[PDB]
Amino acid sequence: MIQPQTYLEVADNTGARKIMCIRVLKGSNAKYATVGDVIVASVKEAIPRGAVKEGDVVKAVVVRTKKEIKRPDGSAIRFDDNAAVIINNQLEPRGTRVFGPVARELREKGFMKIVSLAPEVL
Amino acid sequence: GEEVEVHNPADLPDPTRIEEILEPYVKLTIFTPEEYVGSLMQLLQEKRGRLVNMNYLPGAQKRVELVYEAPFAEILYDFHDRLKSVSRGYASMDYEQAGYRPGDLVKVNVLVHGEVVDALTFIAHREKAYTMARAIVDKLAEVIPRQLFEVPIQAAIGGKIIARATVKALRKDVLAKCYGGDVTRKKKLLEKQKEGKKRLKAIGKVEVPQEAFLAVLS
Amino acid sequence: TPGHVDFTYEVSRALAAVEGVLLVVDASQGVEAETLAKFYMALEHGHVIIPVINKIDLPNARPLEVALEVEEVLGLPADEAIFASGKTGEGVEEILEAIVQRIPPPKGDPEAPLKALIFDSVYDAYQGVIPYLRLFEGRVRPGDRIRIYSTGKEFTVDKVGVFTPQGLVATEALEAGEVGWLVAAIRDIHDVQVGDTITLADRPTPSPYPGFRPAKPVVFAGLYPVD
RNA sequence: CCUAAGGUAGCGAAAUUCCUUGUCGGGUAAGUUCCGACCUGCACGAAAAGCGUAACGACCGGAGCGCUGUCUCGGCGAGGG
RNA sequence: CGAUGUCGGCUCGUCGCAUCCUGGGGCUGAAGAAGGUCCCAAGGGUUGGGCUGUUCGCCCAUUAAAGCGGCACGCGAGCUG
RNA sequence: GCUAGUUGGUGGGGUAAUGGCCCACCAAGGCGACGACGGGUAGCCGGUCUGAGAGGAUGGCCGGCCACAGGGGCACUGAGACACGGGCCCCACUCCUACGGGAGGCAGCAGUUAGGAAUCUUCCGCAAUGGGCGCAAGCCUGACGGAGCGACGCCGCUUG
RNA sequence: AGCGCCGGCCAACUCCGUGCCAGCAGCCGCGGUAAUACGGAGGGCGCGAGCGUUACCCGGAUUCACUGGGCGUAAAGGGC
RNA sequence: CCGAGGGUAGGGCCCGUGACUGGGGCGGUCGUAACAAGGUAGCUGUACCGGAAGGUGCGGCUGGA
RNA sequence: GCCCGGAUAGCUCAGUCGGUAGAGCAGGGGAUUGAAAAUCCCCGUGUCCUUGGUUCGAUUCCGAGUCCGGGCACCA
RNA sequence: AAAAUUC
Ligand SMILES: [Mg+2]
Ligand SMILES: [Mg+2]
Ligand SMILES: [Mg+2]
Ligand SMILES: [Mg+2]
Ligand SMILES: [Mg+2]
Ligand SMILES: [Mg+2]
Ligand SMILES: [Mg+2]
Ligand SMILES: [Mg+2]
Ligand SMILES: [Mg+2]
Ligand SMILES: [Mg+2]
Ligand SMILES: [Mg+2]
Ligand SMILES: [Mg+2]
Ligand SMILES: [Mg+2]
Ligand SMILES: [Mg+2]
Ligand SMILES: [Mg+2]
Ligand SMILES: [Mg+2]
Ligand SMILES: [Mg+2]
Ligand SMILES: [Mg+2]
Ligand SMILES: [Mg+2]
Ligand SMILES: [Mg+2]
Ligand SMILES: [Mg+2]
Ligand SMILES: [Mg+2]
Ligand SMILES: [Mg+2]
Ligand SMILES: [Mg+2]
Ligand SMILES: [Mg+2]
Ligand SMILES: [Mg+2]
Ligand SMILES: [Mg+2]
Ligand SMILES: [Mg+2]
Ligand SMILES: [Mg+2]
Ligand SMILES: [Mg+2]
Ligand SMILES: [Mg+2]
Ligand SMILES: [Mg+2]
Ligand SMILES: [Mg+2]
Ligand SMILES: [Mg+2]
Ligand SMILES: [Mg+2]
Ligand SMILES: [Mg+2]
Ligand SMILES: [Mg+2]
Ligand SMILES: [Mg+2]
Ligand SMILES: [Mg+2]
Ligand SMILES: [Mg+2]
Ligand SMILES: [Mg+2]
Ligand SMILES: [Mg+2]
Ligand SMILES: [Mg+2]
Ligand SMILES: [Mg+2]
Ligand SMILES: [Mg+2]
Ligand SMILES: [Mg+2]
Ligand SMILES: [Mg+2]
Ligand SMILES: [Mg+2]
Ligand SMILES: [Mg+2]
Ligand SMILES: [Mg+2]
Ligand SMILES: [Mg+2]
Ligand SMILES: [Mg+2]
Ligand SMILES: [Mg+2]
Ligand SMILES: [Mg+2]
Ligand SMILES: [Mg+2]
Ligand SMILES: [Mg+2]
Ligand SMILES: [Mg+2]
Ligand SMILES: [Mg+2]
Ligand SMILES: [Mg+2]
Ligand SMILES: [Mg+2]
Ligand SMILES: [Mg+2]
Ligand SMILES: [Mg+2]
Ligand SMILES: [Mg+2]
Ligand SMILES: [Mg+2]
Ligand SMILES: [Mg+2]
Ligand SMILES: [Mg+2]
Ligand SMILES: [Mg+2]
Ligand SMILES: [Mg+2]
Ligand SMILES: [Mg+2]
Ligand SMILES: [Mg+2]
Ligand SMILES: [Mg+2]
Ligand SMILES: [Mg+2]
Ligand SMILES: [Mg+2]
Ligand SMILES: [Mg+2]
Ligand SMILES: [Mg+2]
Ligand SMILES: [Mg+2]
Ligand SMILES: [Mg+2]
Ligand SMILES: [Mg+2]
Ligand SMILES: [Mg+2]
Ligand SMILES: [Mg+2]
Ligand SMILES: [Mg+2]
Ligand SMILES: [Mg+2]
Ligand SMILES: [Mg+2]
Ligand SMILES: [Mg+2]
Ligand SMILES: [Mg+2]
Ligand SMILES: [Mg+2]
Ligand SMILES: [Mg+2]
Ligand SMILES: [Mg+2]
Ligand SMILES: [Mg+2]
Ligand SMILES: [Mg+2]
Ligand SMILES: [Mg+2]
Ligand SMILES: [Mg+2]
Ligand SMILES: [Mg+2]
Ligand SMILES: [Mg+2]
Ligand SMILES: [Mg+2]
Ligand SMILES: [Mg+2]
Ligand SMILES: [Mg+2]
Ligand SMILES: [Mg+2]
Ligand SMILES: [Mg+2]
Ligand SMILES: [Mg+2]
Ligand SMILES: [Mg+2]
Ligand SMILES: [Mg+2]
Ligand SMILES: [Mg+2]
Ligand SMILES: [Mg+2]
Ligand SMILES: [Mg+2]
Ligand SMILES: [Mg+2]
Ligand SMILES: [Mg+2]
Ligand SMILES: [Mg+2]
Ligand SMILES: [Mg+2]
Ligand SMILES: [Mg+2]
Ligand SMILES: [Mg+2]
Ligand SMILES: [Mg+2]
Ligand SMILES: [Mg+2]
Ligand SMILES: [Mg+2]
Ligand SMILES: [Mg+2]
Ligand SMILES: [Mg+2]
Repeated sequence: MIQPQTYLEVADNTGARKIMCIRVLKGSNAKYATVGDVIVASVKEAIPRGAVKEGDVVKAVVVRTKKEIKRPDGSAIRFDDNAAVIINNQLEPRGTRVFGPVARELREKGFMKIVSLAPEVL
Repeated sequence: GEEVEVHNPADLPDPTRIEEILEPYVKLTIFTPEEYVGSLMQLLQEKRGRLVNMNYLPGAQKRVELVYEAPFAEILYDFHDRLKSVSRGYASMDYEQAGYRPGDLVKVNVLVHGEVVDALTFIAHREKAYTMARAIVDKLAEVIPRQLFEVPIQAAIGGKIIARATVKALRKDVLAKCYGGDVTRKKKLLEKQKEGKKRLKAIGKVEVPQEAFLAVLS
Repeated sequence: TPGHVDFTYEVSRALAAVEGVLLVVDASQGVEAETLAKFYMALEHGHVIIPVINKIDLPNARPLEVALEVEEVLGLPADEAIFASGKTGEGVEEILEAIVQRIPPPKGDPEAPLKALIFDSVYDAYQGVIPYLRLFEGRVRPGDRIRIYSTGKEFTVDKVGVFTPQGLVATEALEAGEVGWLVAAIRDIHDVQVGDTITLADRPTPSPYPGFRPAKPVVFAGLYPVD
């Protein structure tokens, strides 16, 4: 359940370490973003010589969340962090690896790029 | 003296010294059919050019042609979306051909607050230049974020003015706490503001950050 | 051919490089102005235009009437133009064979002094640049000089292809009649025009045909970045 | 021209700056506040002291971390009414 | 005037239409898609955050849209100060 | 100005073997303007260039020693390695994958690419010399013998 | 058969072009209408499958002086 | 146990940069300090003062009669 | 807005108490100087801010305006 | 024992 203010740990080699969510991109006034939803976010930590420098404002899709998400078959999955992956408008990663698992729900949501790049899609 | 350049027009030596100019007027051949010629020709009367003759190719009768010399700038703009939208998308042009011009060069300068802007400086026909000038300044107002004084926008060449733009300032505040209403207390706060909407003008250096994709692109 | 206008950058010059161009017309949309305008371009050169009438697979499509229209309108032999349909295995079947014959194959001595002009060029080559054209006359290959007509400036041969449709392929040298590609070190892109290629250095064809050549300033003026 | 003589050092949009969110810089995704600068000081300035100053302060500004029912946005539960 | 408690906020609204959006229209210098202008229309909806006591405004990120007035410039025996 | 395994002791551990090489206790020592400690740079010699000489400068080819084998760490086998073309693990990167998982290591000879002002043939042969295994026959040997390209250096010859 | 040079250092000189322009340059310095110094030509010197340039090392540099220098006034005696 | 390494925190040195701000070198305004007793002999350590060179005090030197 | 004061030579300024107006610097002609200053000699020059009124007559006195300068614009 | 600047 990511909302504006939420720092989420970024899981691709774009060169972002942590980003803060500044809007959840889902209508006139969506309250929360979750797995496979897209935010706008400010960049709070950049390893030196990235492409995303600090204070940049990026779009990113939520890949992992601390708040368990429920699935049609009445199972659930929560992760131990909230993670994101920085994309561009075309909705595709500027990264070239993704780190950690990602949630199956990214798949129907068309983020197929991300899903293959993953180490495990739980 | 004679002088060759420069590609980006603003620089060119002052009308104090300047008795010659060149618009590398080409003349082009357009095949067209039938008559789109009436429409077309007049179009090539605005972007002024020069007829030699040319010929009807045989039919399709709507077969036909026209060889015209027009200055490079006028040609370009005037021509493509128009060129067809005029003729209904048939017809065509090729300009190879690079002649030169003795005609008129007039370039107008665009000034914001009087702080002449170099980037917006533009180059056109004396009649067209005269025509464009209104659009530039007027198209300007949406552009320039507000600074504390009535803010001149004007467009002009060599010391006479083709255009005007004025930008409102108005950094009003002050009366917003008077309520009793001596007429004269109301005035006192605007005697300090009238000095302030002046002092700030004489030391005012003003700026516009990008958004020039907007003002003087068009 | 660059599809679209394109302003004639790839529509004509490269028009030079064909033997026959195949004219493709829908039989659903009809015949459009790009369709006709390109014709006289191509009609302009002198070539074998083999017409087509197309889509026919689409049900509603009006096929015969198109040939009819091009008929008076475009002036092509009504009978001569073929029919296929692309989505279908279609009128295709005769397409290649028809082409060869309607199309006379190329001619020039290929060991004769180099006079090579190529329709077009490879993109980027941030690393290195490649070229296409036909060395209609002559041949050039590795251990070569190249000299390209207007000022020079004289670039040696790294290789030539020739790139099989899979991609850009080998060859010892590029030879006459044959249409391929050549290298290398050009890098400048301003001097080059389609009808100017050189040349080994040590002999020069006396005159370029040509298809040339590029233009003087300025368009543009700044392409200044924001932010 | 004038005065008894015309504000020096240092400081300066300041617990003084009116015009005012002056201008430039810093921080922020965004900064009328804060910090650094400039000096057009409406109307600082030298024991009604001037410019600094380590330590101190339930003083008064600005920022960040940590953590939180302050808040999204509220819910349940205990006792006294 | 033997007393009718002030700006702004919060909370709760309700109403006008001179409509911001959404719905129906005519004209267009309406090809289409997008606009512009006037007409009908008040059913519903009209976001989060930076600065400032602010209302206002500027600015960020979005939005179908980020309407404008009235109700003692609504509302302090409802709160805040 | 530097030092707590730091400097010496003892008794162990370990190795082919001496030693704080490592561990426990014991003592308070060890080093430094004759430049410790930190920082910069560098593979070292035989040699080589210059110079009357002293000196200066340099370490390419070759020969000797050292060190490294994508960046790190670890040991196993073994006379010998903590092993370039053996093994294990982490990191970067490349490839395969049925997504569960896997394979990789040219600073060997050719060669590709990048970087650069600039730098060679995906040649030929085991005929020699040398190496390994084998009773031998032989087999392996991009060491090596030669060829190729470049005026890159020296030397020799031509254009009468 | 080519390449460097032809004011001085440094071996090799005349005409024409240019007029502080164009250009040359290691250093002196050349060029502002008779230029052996710029550009060309004739002529000449050097070296020759080469001849020049750049970069770097030693040399000239007894200019870190051990061989082999200095400090009254040139840089240099410490205020005692 | 150790352990490549990853992570947390606090320091140290270096490089790049920055609104602004010193001075420094190379190509009109104000004066005229030095070079002749340079028109007040100069220089000098120091202090204070002054648009600017500089003036003045205290003491020193001759590299001044 | 109200209150006082101002406006005179190119710049900066005196001044009448109603008749023809001054200074200082700039400017100019001369001199001195090899020359440029400094110095010396000689020289101007004004619609005394605009409008109207008083007056034989107005820079002067009277009324209004424009502009400039100083002060006030408070209790909410 | 020199009032007087500059090219
Ligand atoms: Mg945080
Ligand atoms: Mg991660
Ligand atoms: Mg930052
Ligand atoms: Mg920032
Ligand atoms: Mg009121
Ligand atoms: Mg296409
Ligand atoms: Mg169509
Ligand atoms: Mg004062
Ligand atoms: Mg001061
Ligand atoms: Mg200030
Ligand atoms: Mg401020
Ligand atoms: Mg602001
Ligand atoms: Mg401020
Ligand atoms: Mg700011
Ligand atoms: Mg800022
Ligand atoms: Mg910033
Ligand atoms: Mg910013
Ligand atoms: Mg605040
Ligand atoms: Mg400050
Ligand atoms: Mg003050
Ligand atoms: Mg005070
Ligand atoms: Mg006092
Ligand atoms: Mg203080
Ligand atoms: Mg102190
Ligand atoms: Mg303090
Ligand atoms: Mg206290
Ligand atoms: Mg609560
Ligand atoms: Mg409760
Ligand atoms: Mg209870
Ligand atoms: Mg009352
Ligand atoms: Mg009463
Ligand atoms: Mg009562
Ligand atoms: Mg009451
Ligand atoms: Mg508020
Ligand atoms: Mg209505
Ligand atoms: Mg409307
Ligand atoms: Mg409408
Ligand atoms: Mg409508
Ligand atoms: Mg349209
Ligand atoms: Mg429409
Ligand atoms: Mg409604
Ligand atoms: Mg409403
Ligand atoms: Mg808002
Ligand atoms: Mg904040
Ligand atoms: Mg405001
Ligand atoms: Mg809409
Ligand atoms: Mg309301
Ligand atoms: Mg009330
Ligand atoms: Mg009211
Ligand atoms: Mg109220
Ligand atoms: Mg109350
Ligand atoms: Mg209240
Ligand atoms: Mg009440
Ligand atoms: Mg209060
Ligand atoms: Mg209180
Ligand atoms: Mg111990
Ligand atoms: Mg002890
Ligand atoms: Mg020793
Ligand atoms: Mg090394
Ligand atoms: Mg070397
Ligand atoms: Mg060796
Ligand atoms: Mg290794
Ligand atoms: Mg390894
Ligand atoms: Mg290693
Ligand atoms: Mg063994
Ligand atoms: Mg080893
Ligand atoms: Mg190994
Ligand atoms: Mg290997
Ligand atoms: Mg190799
Ligand atoms: Mg190689
Ligand atoms: Mg390469
Ligand atoms: Mg290269
Ligand atoms: Mg070799
Ligand atoms: Mg052998
Ligand atoms: Mg053998
Ligand atoms: Mg040879
Ligand atoms: Mg020579
Ligand atoms: Mg000689
Ligand atoms: Mg020469
Ligand atoms: Mg001559
Ligand atoms: Mg010479
Ligand atoms: Mg000569
Ligand atoms: Mg030889
Ligand atoms: Mg030397
Ligand atoms: Mg000698
Ligand atoms: Mg020596
Ligand atoms: Mg010697
Ligand atoms: Mg020396
Ligand atoms: Mg000696
Ligand atoms: Mg000496
Ligand atoms: Mg002595
Ligand atoms: Mg001393
Ligand atoms: Mg001393
Ligand atoms: Mg460790
Ligand atoms: Mg560690
Ligand atoms: Mg690790
Ligand atoms: Mg700096
Ligand atoms: Mg710094
Ligand atoms: Mg003097
Ligand atoms: Mg003196
Ligand atoms: Mg003197
Ligand atoms: Mg004097
Ligand atoms: Mg003194
Ligand atoms: Mg002064
Ligand atoms: Mg004095
Ligand atoms: Mg004295
Ligand atoms: Mg005056
Ligand atoms: Mg005079
Ligand atoms: Mg005179
Ligand atoms: Mg003379
Ligand atoms: Mg009068
Ligand atoms: Mg009172
Ligand atoms: Mg009040
Ligand atoms: Mg004198
Ligand atoms: Mg002078
Ligand atoms: Mg003199």
